[PDB]
Amino acid sequence: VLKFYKVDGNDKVTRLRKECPREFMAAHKNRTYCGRCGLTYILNA
Amino acid sequence: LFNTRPKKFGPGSRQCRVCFNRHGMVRKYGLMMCRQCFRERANQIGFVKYR
Amino acid sequence: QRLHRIRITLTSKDLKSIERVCTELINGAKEKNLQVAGPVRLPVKTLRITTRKSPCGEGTNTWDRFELRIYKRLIDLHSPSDVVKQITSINIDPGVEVEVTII
Amino acid sequence: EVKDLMTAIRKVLKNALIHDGLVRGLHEVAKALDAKKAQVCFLSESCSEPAYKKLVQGLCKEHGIPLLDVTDSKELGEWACVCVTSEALTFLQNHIKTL
Amino acid sequence: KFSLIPKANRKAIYEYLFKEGVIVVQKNGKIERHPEVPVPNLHVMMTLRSLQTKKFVEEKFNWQHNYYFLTNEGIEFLRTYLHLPPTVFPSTLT
Repeated sequence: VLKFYKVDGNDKVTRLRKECPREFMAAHKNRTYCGRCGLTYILNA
Repeated sequence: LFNTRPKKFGPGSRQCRVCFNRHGMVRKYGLMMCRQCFRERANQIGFVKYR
Repeated sequence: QRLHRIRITLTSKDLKSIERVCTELINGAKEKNLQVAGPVRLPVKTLRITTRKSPCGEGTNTWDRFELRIYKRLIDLHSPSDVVKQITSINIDPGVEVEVTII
Repeated sequence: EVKDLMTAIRKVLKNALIHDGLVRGLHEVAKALDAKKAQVCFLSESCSEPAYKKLVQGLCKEHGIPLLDVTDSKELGEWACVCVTSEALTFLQNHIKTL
Repeated sequence: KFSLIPKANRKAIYEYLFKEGVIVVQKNGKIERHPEVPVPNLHVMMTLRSLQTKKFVEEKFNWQHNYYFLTNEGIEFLRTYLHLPPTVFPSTLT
């Protein structure tokens, strides 16, 4: 269910959706938003 | 969000400890006793009626 | 030791409970023969509730007249605090709130 | 038997649930890997998904902490994908770090 | 407050009951967590609604306040879940 990256062989596995963690992001448009973070987080781009 | 108004004052705030009833609430000296509840247990508290 | 002044409060619901204590603790003082004054009987704070007798509205509107009675009474002394602890600690009564106070 | 052939798995996963530090699921094992947490991990001998099998090995390759093997994809967790945040561990500990 | 109580905070109810052997909960749902154990008050009512209907604990009401006692078969259950040493807490001992 965390299979959706750009997977690679020998031996690196590169990731997608770059996190900005409070003390992986949803992506529809502009904003990045973190699921687990209890206070909800917004940064447009 | 749900399941709470401001519940601070009025008859909705407070209830009878013995029977959970707001009506007829004797609050003199801080009893918090519903009257049906209060009269039958009044001798056991201390209150003895005369004249 | 030092010249002190003590005035001990007594309160209960019963008359008969305090009239044990007033007689006993003055005679308990007169073991040691301290400067006793007699028990100063304050006015009686009668508490009162009047509820209706019936649970519902029916019949004639009849009423209870419930009452408590509370009896403040004051044993006076002039003596140090180490002396009085023997007198008070023996002969404690069932259901009588007592509090010792200097001045 | 004379001693005990790999009861270092089954003894520890019982007794670790006093303190509660076993972690289960692909999300939570991956979160236990992406952390200052997971101390030993496991996978199936054969599970499926080359990437899935590879990913478990690959994630470990970054921050250390090895796999082993065990047996049967149904009968991995029933001794308690596994993560674990003397007496029992003496058989495992000398195999993990040293050879 | 609301929702299922965590499984750590399940054991927060049990380990209090494991030591002391009494646990009384006020009937009211919206009331604050019971004095003593830092949890929601609903979660104490839910976990001992759960407990009584599989026996173990002996429930006794009066006064909204629900005065539970813990039986001989009850102290077997908690110990197994708790992992406490056997004969850990006799009520005969003071």
